[PDB]
Amino acid sequence: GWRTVVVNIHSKLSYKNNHLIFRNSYKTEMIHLSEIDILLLETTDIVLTTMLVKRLVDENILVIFCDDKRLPTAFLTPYYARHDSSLQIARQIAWKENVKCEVWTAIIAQKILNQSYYLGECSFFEKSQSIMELYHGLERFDPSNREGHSARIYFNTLFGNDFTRESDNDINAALDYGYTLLLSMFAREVVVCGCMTQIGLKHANQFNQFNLASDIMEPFRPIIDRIVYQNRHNNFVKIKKELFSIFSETYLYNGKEMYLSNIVSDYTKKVIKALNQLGEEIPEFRI
Amino acid sequence: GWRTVVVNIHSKLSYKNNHLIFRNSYKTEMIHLSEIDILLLETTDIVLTTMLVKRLVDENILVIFCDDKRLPTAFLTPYYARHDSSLQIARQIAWKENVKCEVWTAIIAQKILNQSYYLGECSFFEKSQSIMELYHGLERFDPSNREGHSARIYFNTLFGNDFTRESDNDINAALDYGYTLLLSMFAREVVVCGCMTQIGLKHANQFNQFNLASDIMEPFRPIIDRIVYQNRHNNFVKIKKELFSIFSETYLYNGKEMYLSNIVSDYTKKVIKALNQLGEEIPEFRI
Amino acid sequence: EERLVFLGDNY
Amino acid sequence: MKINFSLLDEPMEVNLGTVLVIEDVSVFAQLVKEFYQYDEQSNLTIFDSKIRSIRSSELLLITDILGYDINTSQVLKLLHTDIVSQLNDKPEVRSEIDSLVSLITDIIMAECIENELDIEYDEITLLELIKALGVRIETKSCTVFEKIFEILQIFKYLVKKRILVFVNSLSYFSKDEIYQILEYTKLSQADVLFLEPRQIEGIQQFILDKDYILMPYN
Amino acid sequence: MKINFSLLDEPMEVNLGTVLVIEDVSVFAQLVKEFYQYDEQSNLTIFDSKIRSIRSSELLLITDILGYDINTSQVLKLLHTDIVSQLNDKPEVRSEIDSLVSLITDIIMAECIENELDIEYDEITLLELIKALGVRIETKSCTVFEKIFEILQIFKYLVKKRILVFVNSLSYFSKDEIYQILEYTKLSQADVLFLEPRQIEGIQQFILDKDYILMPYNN
Ligand SMILES: [Ca+2]
Ligand SMILES: [Ca+2]
Repeated sequence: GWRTVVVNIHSKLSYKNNHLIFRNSYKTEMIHLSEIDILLLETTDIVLTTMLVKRLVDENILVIFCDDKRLPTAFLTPYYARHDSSLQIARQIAWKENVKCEVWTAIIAQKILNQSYYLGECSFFEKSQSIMELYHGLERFDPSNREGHSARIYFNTLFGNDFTRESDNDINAALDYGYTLLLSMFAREVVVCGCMTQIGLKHANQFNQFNLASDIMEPFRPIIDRIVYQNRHNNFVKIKKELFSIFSETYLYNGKEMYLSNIVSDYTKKVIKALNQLGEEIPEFRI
Repeated sequence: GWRTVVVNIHSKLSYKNNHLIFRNSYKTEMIHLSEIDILLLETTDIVLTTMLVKRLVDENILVIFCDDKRLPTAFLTPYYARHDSSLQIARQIAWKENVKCEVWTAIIAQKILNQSYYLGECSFFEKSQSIMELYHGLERFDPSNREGHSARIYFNTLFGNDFTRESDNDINAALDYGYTLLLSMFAREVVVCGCMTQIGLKHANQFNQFNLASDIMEPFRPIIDRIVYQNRHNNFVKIKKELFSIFSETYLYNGKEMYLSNIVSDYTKKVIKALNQLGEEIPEFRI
Repeated sequence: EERLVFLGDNY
Repeated sequence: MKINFSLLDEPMEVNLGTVLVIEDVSVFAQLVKEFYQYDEQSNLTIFDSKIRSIRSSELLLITDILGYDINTSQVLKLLHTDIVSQLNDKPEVRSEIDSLVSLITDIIMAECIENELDIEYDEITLLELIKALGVRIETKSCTVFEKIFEILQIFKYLVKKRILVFVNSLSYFSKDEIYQILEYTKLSQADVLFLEPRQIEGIQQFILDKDYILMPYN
Repeated sequence: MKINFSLLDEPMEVNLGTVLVIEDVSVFAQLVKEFYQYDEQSNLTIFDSKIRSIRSSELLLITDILGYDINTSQVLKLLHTDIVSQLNDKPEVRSEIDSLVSLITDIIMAECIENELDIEYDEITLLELIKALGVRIETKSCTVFEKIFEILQIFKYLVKKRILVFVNSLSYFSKDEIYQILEYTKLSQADVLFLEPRQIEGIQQFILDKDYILMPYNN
């Protein structure tokens, strides 16, 4: 699917003739399933049928369920996306710590390099030079924590020294919202690959289902940081709409200009292929 | 919670005053939220509300969705306050090879013993004595392949020497149908346990995605071959009608006479708990 | 040909 | 017969007696507005077993039970035509009626000839005799329970009306009277659909929640 | 405007809007049947301050809101007279309309003079212009709330109706719409009596318990 459908209004959803049926007292509209990529329910008054959920699982469409506050609550995870998952589990169990730490280190280097590119586009020479120094100083096992220092200096330089990631302000709320959406898309891509999402490539002690999808989604955070930095003065609703405009906007991949969903799918495919082939090629994404 | 709510009939679900409202054509039932533990939807005609999905996200209860084939397709994944089953899958990833070989050998011994006992009920002493000899001769790692040797004896005894599993006939299709229903029930039980069905007990073949449930349902397989042996002259439709009555029929568990669903549930629970606790007790089922 | 389809308030 | 609105996920079938409860006042008032405007508005649809849309002329919508007149020009026309057909099915009885009408016409014609003023007449017909007798359905109704029964009788007599709909008409009848109305509807085989703002206890009905989800009850 | 029945101990007064809730289905159906049959039955007695009993022709009974016909000859005639009075209250608009009508009458008069036959006419008035325009109320696209509001607006136009009564009409309207109906009824001064089986929350009403005890209720 190419289309992200967001339903914030109360209505009933059915599945008829390979077609999503939106039925509401004011009007009814039918949208084909093949064109639909992501389905987002932003309200608790929406009704759906289990048959349409089964058709969405067969169509491999990500379904997101939000709360009354409109923040995402729980997303649907299919058990078997493809038959290659059961064969990929043995490869994930056969993975090596050198390949995991190497791919994760290269991914963190791509994220820090993207932050230095964002500060370079923002015309900060000292900040991007320091973040570039931390990128050149990144090492295996991360003994210096140059990634966390790059994040602290990045947010502290962008939003001011008094700003922090632990604050309850709408800036951190929008950051966690964009990280939740990108984490949902990357997690759905990991479900398409079939590998276990709970197994991370960095720390084996930390146990989280979103760890792998976060490690894959680390390089794309600065794209959310840019719109969050531009819309920071706007209200949280307009910032959420601008965050929704990221799906409509296109970004330039090394090969050509593509949509965000295609870049995430191809990037995750190259990451899984690189993990199974033990680092044949590392995909690099630049702003 | 404790009770596991499963909906096998068409119905609608709502949430009112911390109370789950289940509404069916026959009667309406209201269940407290704290009493429910796991929620499973058997059919595609069930209707649910996103508000009850959000209350389930706050209640941590696991939501299981199934297709028309009754095989579990997708499950609800919350972004925070995850269920304990996701923490229980790590133990399934930690399952030792000795425990898997012990449980697999016990399962094969139970299936072969049930086949020889069924042949004794059919009053064939030589074939049942041979299958019993192969049961007493079964060993770890399966160098003798006494299971594949007892197969041809069991089928050749039941349907005759001319019959075989490779040939295309209504008997083979009926056997695959009964194995599909039992695979759906055992797969639903394994999905209720939370363990990944892609990881199998047999270490040789990872091809099938149901390998865990397919290995757990082996001891109950001959009960299908009995009705298939009695109805073998009937058409495949009548064989499907006869095999559809196994859900209504009651079978004798070691402890007490019970329905097939409760027996498969207790057997699956004992299998999972035995695998996590490294072989405390092995559930044994005899016809 | 719209990438983001919104059924609800148009914000 | 089935009724379909954009609020429901799938069209619900209405067979024999049916009780439909709408827990939303806006959806109930808008639904009644869609019932009176059904000819104008295409939102509310009705599909029979043949899956064919029916015109508003075939839908019988009755809100006030006591305010609905049983005697109408079309009802009296179809009744008089039915009695004329029944009298036409028997040649001997109609022949005797023609003989008696001929005798009365001869007597009145003789009395007209006895008068000094010229008189011109045409003839007397069986339809003019039925209309002169004032044949009509019984207008005596003691309570709304009997009036609704007469509405069900006239509805079952009318072939053109495929459905009868009552709006908030169940509030007048007691639970036992509702049971008698449902049993009489099942015995008469006619299709009756009721619309109530609130649910009724003790009877089977389709409850439409404010969430728009439809669920059966009893 | 007091109404009295055998169930009540004393006659209850109906001023502006009044919500009467009968919790007993038997007494409610019997009271409604006594409302339709009122001329025949002596049980239900409605009288004014003069104690004189009002005729059934003076009583206005309404059950179906959308089925009632709001357009009548007397209602449309009195409405056209009201519009003529509204146009007569403004001297400038009446002067302009008189000018335009004078021009049209001049044109038609010239066309009549051009004919060979001798033709005579009188005048083109404002009431004839409104009757030619076909001014009438539109109930076709109106919601039930706007229909009841238009009925409360045309109740002042009806001369013969002493009191308006609604049978179970409060179930369609939301609480806010009921507040608008009552607040408008207080301004219109008309006497409206609503009969509902169930009590409405948030509005003052007279409740009749299954014990046949009548009590005032604020909510
Ligand atoms: Ca004139
Ligand atoms: Ca005109």
